[PDB]
Amino acid sequence: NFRHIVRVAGVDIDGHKQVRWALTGIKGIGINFATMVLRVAGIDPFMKAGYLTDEQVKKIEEILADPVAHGIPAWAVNRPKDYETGKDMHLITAKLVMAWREDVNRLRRIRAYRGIRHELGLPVRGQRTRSNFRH
Amino acid sequence: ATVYDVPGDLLVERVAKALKEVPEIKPPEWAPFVKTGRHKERLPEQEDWWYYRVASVFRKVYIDGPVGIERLRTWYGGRKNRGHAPEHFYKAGGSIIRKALQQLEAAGFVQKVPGEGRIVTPKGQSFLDKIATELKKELEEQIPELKKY
Amino acid sequence: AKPLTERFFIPKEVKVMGRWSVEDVTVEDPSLKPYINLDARILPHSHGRYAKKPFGKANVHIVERLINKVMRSGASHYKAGGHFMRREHRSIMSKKMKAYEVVKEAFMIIERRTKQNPIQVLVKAIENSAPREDTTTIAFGGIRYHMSVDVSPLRRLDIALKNIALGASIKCYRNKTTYAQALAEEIIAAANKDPKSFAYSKKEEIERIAQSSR
Amino acid sequence: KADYNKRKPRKFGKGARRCMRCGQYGPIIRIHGLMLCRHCFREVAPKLGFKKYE
Amino acid sequence: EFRYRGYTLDELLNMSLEEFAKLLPSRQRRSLKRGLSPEQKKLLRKIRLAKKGKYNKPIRTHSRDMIVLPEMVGMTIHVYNGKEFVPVEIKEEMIGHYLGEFAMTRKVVQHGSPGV
Amino acid sequence: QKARIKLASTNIKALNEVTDQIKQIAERTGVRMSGPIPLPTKRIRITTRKSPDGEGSATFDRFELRVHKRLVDIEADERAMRQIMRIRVPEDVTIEIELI
Amino acid sequence: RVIQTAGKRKTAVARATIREGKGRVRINHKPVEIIEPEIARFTIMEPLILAGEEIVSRVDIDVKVEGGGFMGQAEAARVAIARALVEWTNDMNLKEKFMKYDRTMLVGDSRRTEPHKPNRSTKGPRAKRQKSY
RNA sequence: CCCCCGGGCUACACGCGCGCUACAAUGGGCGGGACAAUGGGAUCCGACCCCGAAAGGGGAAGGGAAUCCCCUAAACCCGCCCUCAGUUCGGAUCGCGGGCUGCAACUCGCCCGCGUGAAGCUGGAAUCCCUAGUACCCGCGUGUCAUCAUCGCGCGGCGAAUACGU
Ligand SMILES: [Zn+2]
Repeated sequence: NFRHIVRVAGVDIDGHKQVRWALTGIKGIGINFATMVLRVAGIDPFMKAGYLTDEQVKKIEEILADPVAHGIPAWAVNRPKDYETGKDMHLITAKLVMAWREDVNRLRRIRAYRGIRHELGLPVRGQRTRSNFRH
Repeated sequence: ATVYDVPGDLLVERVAKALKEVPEIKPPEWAPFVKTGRHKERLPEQEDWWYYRVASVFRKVYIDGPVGIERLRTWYGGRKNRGHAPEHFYKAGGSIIRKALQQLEAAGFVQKVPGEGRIVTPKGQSFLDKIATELKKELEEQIPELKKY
Repeated sequence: AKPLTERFFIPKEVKVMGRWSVEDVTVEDPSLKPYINLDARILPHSHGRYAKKPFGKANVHIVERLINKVMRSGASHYKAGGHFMRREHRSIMSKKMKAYEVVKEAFMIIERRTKQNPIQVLVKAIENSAPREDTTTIAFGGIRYHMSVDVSPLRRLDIALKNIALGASIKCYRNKTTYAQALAEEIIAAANKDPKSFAYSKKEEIERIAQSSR
Repeated sequence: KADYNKRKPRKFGKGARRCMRCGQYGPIIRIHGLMLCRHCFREVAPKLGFKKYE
Repeated sequence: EFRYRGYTLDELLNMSLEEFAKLLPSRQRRSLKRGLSPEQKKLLRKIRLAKKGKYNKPIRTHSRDMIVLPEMVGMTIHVYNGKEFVPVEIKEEMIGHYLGEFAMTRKVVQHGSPGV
Repeated sequence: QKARIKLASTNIKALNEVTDQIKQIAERTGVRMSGPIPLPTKRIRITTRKSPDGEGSATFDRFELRVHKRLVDIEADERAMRQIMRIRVPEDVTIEIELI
Repeated sequence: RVIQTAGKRKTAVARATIREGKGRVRINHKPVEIIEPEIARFTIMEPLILAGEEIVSRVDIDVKVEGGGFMGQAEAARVAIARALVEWTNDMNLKEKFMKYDRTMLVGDSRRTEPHKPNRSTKGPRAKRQKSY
């Protein structure tokens, strides 16, 4: 009843560790969101990973597919108010990078300050660069 | 035989274990996914933290009442990690405290004074005193120096 | 998970921490008796008194001196064990409670393993770790030397206590071992005269160098 | 037609506090209704009644 | 195709400001709630008279703290940078951005040789 | 009905002057008076820098203005009011009266 | 009858009240046998352990302390309790034992903080920024 | 000369000074239990109640301050998880969203939430401050202030080691 390597969506997580921390190997899930998801599913977040049933994995995958329908307020998700749909969503390993890339690319396209700074590889928000930020 | 005659941690434990029968005291919808103040980083690890918080608020109203919801915020606040900036003190959130106090009032353990916070009733005073009596009866065997009190 | 009989402890007789006696403790070194204070007390805590008077440190209990030596941060401007040890915010500095607890647990472990008096063991460790001969620069005619000089007992005590505490800190730096276990190991080894003790090693080294350049 | 020489009525900022004696702008002690500069206060303090008393 | 929060431009053009602020990201919303100044009102008058008939001249302004609205899409505005008026052709993806985000005030630095 | 009188000043001699005047005023007649009661002294502190420039080590002047405070209750009788209100107060003392 | 006594430490003030009873000692309404931490509990209880049961089993002491940190409060309470016991017993053997053990039980401590000075005023009077050009 | 409107002093291959955060167990996190002082306060401090997950929003007693407020400080104690690992160490950088001040937050402001998770494994030559409630460690007040403190000036909490010399 122990799986040394469990296969959650896309990612292989450790078994010897607790679930709330094993789920952090995925890109887009922190400890807090993992605790939220496990509490919504009805799983002990202190249980050793690998003691996970196919039913449990499936429920976790469905919640990740769409958490807001299973609870998960719209203020605890990485991408509230999507640019082209609204429809508060939570992106993971594959779509998160594409979202970052398309945001930066539309900035570069409209030729805005932040996009020019991204191109040049320089600080973007407000920093001073005389004494620090040296490679 | 009173609250002042036993430690606070053991008493909060034994009161959280007992506040579960009271049906007017239950966690709200947004409880399982929330932090206790900005000065924290991670959520509570215990799955029954609501009752512990309610018991602590109950005992605090007993001790220091009349007290409203801005000094309990100070008591429950703490020290935040601000990254590369130095550490500072910040207060906690008020919704937890409001809900706890309203539940306690609904159960009939506290009441509000017109202009000075809230106080415990005799019904609640009896609760604390009896739980403390049981705890002291259990303790005064481990430490016989408590019998004379 | 400390039991209550140890969390809420109440002493009856006047002993060190209410647990360990001194009237059976002996001292063989005829040079260290007048400076190893073994007066019966409960709290080995003096609130900074006895420091302004030149020879006031002899009125301080030896256990309090060990606590104050342990309440350190490590090696800051010199190297010990081959490294700097600068903690600077994870340090027990100006925190006597944690030192109290470290020494308490160390004495418990010592009592357990040896089944003797830990204060007796500490006294033996001091006597076996105190150096008798050192070096210094002395000038005559206008040139510089390196001579061999004796040492005073009030300084031997400081050397021994400092070395014990430093050995504990070394053994505890970045390792699963704890500060209390390290202190206990150091004290037992120094009492039993084993080369694996930092303090005994330093004593032997100093005495050798002095006998050499005398 | 004759109004392009007058300032604006500032309510906040360093341009809202001149010194009653000299006319400096930046450093104003501003404690207890003192609109004086740190240079003139140090010279007129005894006339106002302040002493050292250390 | 272009869609801002699931709305096309034809739809955005017939919504009220009280409805478009609900879509903006809270800073332009705060700005519009507090209100517009006379400078921005005059610029709006210019824009509206230009998009139909009367005004056939370049639209120049010193207003860099003005937010891009839907009824400006399709025009070209000249924004002051401190030295001159930079042209900016307003597109759809600009909606919700300040007008000064497209008129830089400095120059890209090309370093030389450190001296003595 | 009683009357309270508060005295504030920078000079202690003027305070003692007025207080002993009213004390005799109240002892000649037989009337109950409490005090004078001393209240905490209030200090206006101002620390500032000496140099008018930035060069040189930094040095600071610390100026202080002290204010001493006394309280008195007089029992508010007609004769007392009459023969109290007629006392020339030294200009370096502020005095305020009011009935409870 | 009743007796009241006082004790002082750095910014801490304690006042104790003693009478006849069974041997109850209370600091701020709570017993002394469960005071935390141990290093303050012992500080407070040293005088009672010195006097003995044959004196403490006939008295009830209540202490009210205010200001100046927990160790300072404990020391002030210790001083006040010692003074109250001595004044209640009117015995010289106890006073001599106290003076031998620690003369600061009855006598007080006369140490306050030194004002800070303007180089690094935040840190202390004798502490300043470095010079490592 | 002096008054408005926009920019800049905030631009960054680099050399240096003074600092903050760290490289973990002499600890990180969660939940409970304690304990200060100095100072300040009129369109100012604002208890108390109700909204909101948080930042914050709406009413509003009292106070011209020994009367009311800022103000139940942190380090510390108890229990549970982690056990020597670029980690439940560390936080840089960046995306989306929600807010407050202000006539105006792009250049160029502060706060909150969910994600992301860069160097850094105790540091060469050399150099600095400290003799008692002093140094190390911990956090609060005030000045600057519409909004903004890794700063200056001060306040307390815990609290040493060595030498009484040349
Ligand atoms: Zn001037």
